[PDB]
Amino acid sequence: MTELCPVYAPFFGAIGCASAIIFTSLGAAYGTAKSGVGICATCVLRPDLLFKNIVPVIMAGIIAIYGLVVSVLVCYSLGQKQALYTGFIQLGAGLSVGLSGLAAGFAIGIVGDAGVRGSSQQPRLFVGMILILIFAEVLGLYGLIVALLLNSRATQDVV
Amino acid sequence: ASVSEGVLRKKYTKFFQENIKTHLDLKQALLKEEKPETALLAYSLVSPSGYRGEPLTERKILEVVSLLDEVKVDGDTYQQLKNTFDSISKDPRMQVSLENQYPGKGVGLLVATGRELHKASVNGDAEAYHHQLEQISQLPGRDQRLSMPMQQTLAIGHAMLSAEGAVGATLGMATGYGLNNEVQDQLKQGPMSGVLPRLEISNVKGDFTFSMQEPAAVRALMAYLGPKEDTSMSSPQAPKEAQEMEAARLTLKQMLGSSPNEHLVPDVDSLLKLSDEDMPSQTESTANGAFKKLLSEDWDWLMPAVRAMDKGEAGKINEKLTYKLPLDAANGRVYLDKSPNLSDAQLDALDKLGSPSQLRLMYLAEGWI
Amino acid sequence: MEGVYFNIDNGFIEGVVRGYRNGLLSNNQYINLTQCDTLEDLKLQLSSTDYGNFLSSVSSESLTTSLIQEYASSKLYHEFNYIRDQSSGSTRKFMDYITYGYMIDNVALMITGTIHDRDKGEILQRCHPLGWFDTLPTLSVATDLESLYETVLVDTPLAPYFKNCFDTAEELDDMNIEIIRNKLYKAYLEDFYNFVTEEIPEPAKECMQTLLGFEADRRSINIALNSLQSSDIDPDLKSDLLPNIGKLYPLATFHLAQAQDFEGVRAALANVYEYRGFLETGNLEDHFYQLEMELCRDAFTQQFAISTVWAWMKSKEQEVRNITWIAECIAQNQRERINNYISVY
Repeated sequence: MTELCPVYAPFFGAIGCASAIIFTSLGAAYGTAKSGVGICATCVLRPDLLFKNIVPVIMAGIIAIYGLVVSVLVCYSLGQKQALYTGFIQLGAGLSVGLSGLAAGFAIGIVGDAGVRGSSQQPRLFVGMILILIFAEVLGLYGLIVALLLNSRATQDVV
Repeated sequence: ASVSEGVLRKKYTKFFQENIKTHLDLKQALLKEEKPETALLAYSLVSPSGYRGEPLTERKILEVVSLLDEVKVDGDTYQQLKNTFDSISKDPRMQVSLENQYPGKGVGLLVATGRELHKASVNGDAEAYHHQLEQISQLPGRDQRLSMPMQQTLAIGHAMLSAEGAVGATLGMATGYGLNNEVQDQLKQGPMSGVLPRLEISNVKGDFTFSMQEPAAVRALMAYLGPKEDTSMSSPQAPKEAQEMEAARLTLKQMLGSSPNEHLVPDVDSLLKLSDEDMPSQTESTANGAFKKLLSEDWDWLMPAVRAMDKGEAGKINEKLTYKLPLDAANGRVYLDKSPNLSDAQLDALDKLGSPSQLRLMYLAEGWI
Repeated sequence: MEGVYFNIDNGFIEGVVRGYRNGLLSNNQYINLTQCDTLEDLKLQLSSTDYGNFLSSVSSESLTTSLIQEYASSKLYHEFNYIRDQSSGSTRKFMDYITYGYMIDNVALMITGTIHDRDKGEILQRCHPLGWFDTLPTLSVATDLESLYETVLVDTPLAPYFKNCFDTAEELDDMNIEIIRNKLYKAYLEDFYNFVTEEIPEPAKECMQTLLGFEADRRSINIALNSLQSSDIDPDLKSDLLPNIGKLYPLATFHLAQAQDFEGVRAALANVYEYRGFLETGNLEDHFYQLEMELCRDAFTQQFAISTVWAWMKSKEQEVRNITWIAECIAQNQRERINNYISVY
């Protein structure tokens, strides 16, 4: 327990590991629940567009894998005698992917239910739905890029 | 107007009032009236094996089934049923039908729960298939005497298997009798099913007797009525004992509604498929796929399609089953229409079949096609 | 409690409407009106009440039974418009929701009168001046519904209530317009119940919930008793005309949607305690008017509540029905059933 490596330093990395998988699961949960209401209300009428309409739920399920691959990399850099700088970096890497995935999941849910309700009246709207959902999907990938760029600097030149 | 039933147990309340708990002198207390040509006939359901090695000599069901057979209004249809059944219990083709449907006479928690929920869902769909099959025989031209109790037995067995699967999955998930008895007596209420004769069997093994209110005997009876008659067994050139059993088999198969040249072999096996002689005629498999597409997409598209198909209107099916439902989209409610998208190659095949035989629709609801 | 924040913007309104309540005719004043010989005697006897000097500047010989209820209604409607001009916030929304139910009746009356080829000016009279909405006389064109909603009804406040109404695409007869009216009134009663539940405070909340429940129950019973007549309606097509609120909803509206004869309606109301004394009677609407007046009298005991604005408005409209019934018997010498007015105050 030095001044640059205290004992409360794994607190920040431990709640940065938890905050990555928590806030991507809430985003994926809203993006699955909001979208799955509009799928179950639309495949009553059109039962053969069911596998076509499943694609916003798959897009929401990718967001939780981003938080999973951030949480398993922060966890392998945790230690008892680590620095505070490492704990700050692991907080930043958790919160970036967590809140970016939360916002991306809100967007994917709200776009996806309206898209599957509108694509079953006009079949030429299903490609526009995928085009909007790709723009909503990359908002979590930016937080994944930031979380992977922070974690690369957690133990570079750290004493 | 083929059959009618009642469920009030207070009209003939003399034979069920006191403790009449013995088949001995049960026919002696059965006269009790001006019943002479209508008293010994009702006893004939329990006369062969109702005393000769009988447990308890009665029960609550076995005596209530005898006085719900009021036959005072007319006694011709059930007399022909008593002559037709038990004249069919002589051939070995009925004997092997009562052997295939009878015996000799961690992650594993997820796997077991998956087995139980599969049992629940599969035995729950077939109950609905049979509930929309007892309103097909409500239509004019059908029968309600042999069809109605035969497919009110199978729905009860499927409801029991569905409840058994759900109780098993719940008892397995919450850990890793009184609940199955609570669903058993509950399905014993409501309407009252008509009687069918008893089908006693006396072969070299012994004197067996099945019930026809149990689903195994019902499920073993319709497999017997499946195949068409061959070049033998109906000609007047081997007239040994065939004009009393094959005539009875054909009058039951026609009483269902099946033609004498329809094959209808069961297909549930792990073996190789129906080879070529029991394989359908390529305008039947297309029609069977059309019926399976009608069952799989709505809970009310089989009875109006059969009603239209009996009128010869089987090309107008796409525009008589269409109906509109609302969809609250992002631009207001739109009222789209659900319709059965039958292709033309399966819309003319339903013109090849004139009327659906009830025996085909009961293999459809049980899963044998 | 409720009196702490009520009088910040509704105390003047409360006092004025309680003073309006105090001018309701009691039982002795209807007896004095019943004893009148001619119609000028009715004018003198009404001059000693809070109507006083409202049939001034008419005549002694231009006095007619129609003119008496025209002026006695115009007084009521000017009083309602005076109260609504002094309101703001939530009370203004409450009174606009009172107005929408008369707007629906004006819509149905105008659409029905357009079909029978009659004058637009005679449908614009006898057309209840409280639910007006300036673009109303434009409904005398283009006799199908899709050319009505897409031109003039989207701007009205009745526009959210046309959701369950687009299952036809043809012209309109007397049956289709009544189906449209029943569907609009269903959506209106459900939306106004939902406004009362989320936004009105408590002693007025429960009063307006039981008053709107009574209105929904009466609509349900009259739709059930006007559908067993010479028509043929699918029972799931009739459950779309019965409102989803009230004390006979979750069980008895299932049975009223399937009643095939008059004994199917008596069997459905036999389970509800406040009813089933109604279908063996003289008149059937004289039970509903009596029970509505006993409900409106009970709403005047709650002191810090805007349900009073409802309870006055339905009581005074009963009063204008009573005077007309006396004036139809004095002008026609039909004193045999003259004491069949409905008086609770």
